[PDB]
Amino acid sequence: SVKESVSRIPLLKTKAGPRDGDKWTARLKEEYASLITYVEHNKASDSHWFHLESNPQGTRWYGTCWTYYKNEKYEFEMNFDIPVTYPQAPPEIALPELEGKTVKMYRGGKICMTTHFFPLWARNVPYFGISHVLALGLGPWLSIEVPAMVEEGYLKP
Repeated sequence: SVKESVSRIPLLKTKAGPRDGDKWTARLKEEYASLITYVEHNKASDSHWFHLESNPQGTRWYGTCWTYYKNEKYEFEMNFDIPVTYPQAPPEIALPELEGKTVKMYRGGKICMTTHFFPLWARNVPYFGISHVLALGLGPWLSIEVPAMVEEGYLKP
C-alpha cells in the first residue's frame, strides 16, 4: 500500500528552490497541489496522519504527525525548513519531543531516514516534493520507531 499510495501522489515539473522568485512560486503551487491530493487520498482511505502549515514563502513548515499503535494515537510536533538547494536536497524533518528517545535521530531532533530514501530522492529530482518526503521518509520512520518507543516505555496514551 505504501508503494501504491506513492504511485497516486502528483509529481512536480518545476526545478526551482526558494531563491528562484517566480519559479519558486510556480514550484510551490505544484507542492500545494501534490500535498492536497495526497491528503485527500489519505482521508478517503481513512489514513490521514499529518497536518502542516507554513510561512507565506513556503520555506518554513511546521505542524504535527501521528501514528496509531494497539488502537491508540501518538501525536508529535514536527517542523522542517526547505533548503535553498531544494529540490536536489530534501528537507530534514525534526520531531523535537523525541530527542534522546531513539538513536535513529541526529542533531536537532532530525530524523535519520532510511538508507533507501536518499538514492530514491536523488534520481527523481525534481519530480518528487514534500508529499514524497512525508510518504517515503517520515511515514516509514514513524511506523518502525514509534512502536519501539511505546514498547520501551518512553511513550504512553
